[PDB]
Amino acid sequence: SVPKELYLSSSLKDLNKKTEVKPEKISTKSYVHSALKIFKTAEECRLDRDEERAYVLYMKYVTVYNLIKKRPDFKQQQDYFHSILGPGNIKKAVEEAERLSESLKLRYEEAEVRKKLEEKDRQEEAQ
Repeated sequence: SVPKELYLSSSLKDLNKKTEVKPEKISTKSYVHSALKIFKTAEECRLDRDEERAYVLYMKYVTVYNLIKKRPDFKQQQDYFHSILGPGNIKKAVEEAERLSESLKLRYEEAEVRKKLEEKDRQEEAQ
């Protein structure tokens, strides 16, 4: 009947900042906030034991950090931004990713050779 109450922004120009897909057109602080949400989720998945999703989330976080860290504003205010992030969560993100990737590497080979062993089982004579 009536449009939902404004909650999300104050201007059209502000809403547009959420429509960008190019890093060039995304503020350091946007990504930092996005990174937080990603990190929260990453943790929840690791504990749930979903290695694929957790891995991706940790990695994406790391990929974001490695993208933004080299910007002038981040450099000057890394104190500040590390506050917004979890200080030394970039550390845990890196370590969880290697932990996970080394797990995944093995499980993906496990699934491959099984798949290959599955077919062989089918592919026999039986007169």
